[PDB]
Amino acid sequence: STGSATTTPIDSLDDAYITPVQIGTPAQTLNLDFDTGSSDLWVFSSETTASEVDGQTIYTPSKSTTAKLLSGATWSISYGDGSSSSGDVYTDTVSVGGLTVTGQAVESAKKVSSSFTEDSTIDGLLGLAFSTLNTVSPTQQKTFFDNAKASLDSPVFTADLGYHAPGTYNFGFIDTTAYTGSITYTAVSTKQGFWEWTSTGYAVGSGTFKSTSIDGIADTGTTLLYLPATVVSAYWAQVSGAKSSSSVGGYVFPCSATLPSFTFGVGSARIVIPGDYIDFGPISTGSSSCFGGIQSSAGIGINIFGDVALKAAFVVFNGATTPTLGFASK
Ligand SMILES: NCc1cccc(N)c1
Repeated sequence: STGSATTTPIDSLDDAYITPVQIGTPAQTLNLDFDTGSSDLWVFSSETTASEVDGQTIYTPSKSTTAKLLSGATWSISYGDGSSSSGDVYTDTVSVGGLTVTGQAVESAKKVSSSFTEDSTIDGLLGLAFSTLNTVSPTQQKTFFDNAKASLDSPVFTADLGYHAPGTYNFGFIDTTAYTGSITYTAVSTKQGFWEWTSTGYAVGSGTFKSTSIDGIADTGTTLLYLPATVVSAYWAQVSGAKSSSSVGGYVFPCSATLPSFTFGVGSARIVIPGDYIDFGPISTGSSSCFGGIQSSAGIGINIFGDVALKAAFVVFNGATTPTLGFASK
């Protein structure tokens, strides 16, 4: 089998992407944030504290003839931005772009933190990291990809995120019309539960490529590109007036600037992020200070190839017995 679904930016900055997902019988369609940096499929629901729902579409398990309470199971998750959610668990039928999994763990939120409430466009998350990170207790649950894998034509999914435009998540096949050139594959460590790999270096604008190993994760659920302070300083030094602001929480730059591109290495290959992808707009409405899309990972403990980087590529998440990542230009 295969599946194919369009993923759409939630706003004009590409702050996140939502993909429609059918849950239950009859189908209830929720718009979920596919997140290769976490491993829980959780949704706003009829069980979510009413004051914490503000415009999201909810899953109502009592209206699904295929929903079954997973007795005793609870979940609780915290993300790198300080947000969190928790609740109980149902199993139900879940379909993405025509690909159906029966018996998928659907984690129903009883509580969500303020950032989730305040974002009416995201009805939940669909985790696509390794199932070892799934938070369900006392019986850990499998991701949608792990459950679908055996049925797929090939044990892969691909992320093709758009810049200020819709893109595609495919399951079970590689669309050879969706990228240019060849796909370069690189090794993955699953030791921390992430799609963790080592970039071979970087360049800023038209500058020379610096060969240096940068271990990080491919994370569709993180907006920006978080890299070591040395690398990030070298980038922003090429932008007149750019500076790191403690009060704002990262590098800012004059909105009148034209940003240089940023290149990262995948083996001997190179992915070029155009400068415009690095512009996240005014720090507050009407400001002439703009927020940068490349930020330091120093306070995080890990480097993160988030959407800023991934949207410049066609990305293969290869879930073969030994997982690997593939990157192509597009
Ligand atoms: N990085 C996971 C994620 C995705 C969407 C929203 C939040 N708060 C967190």
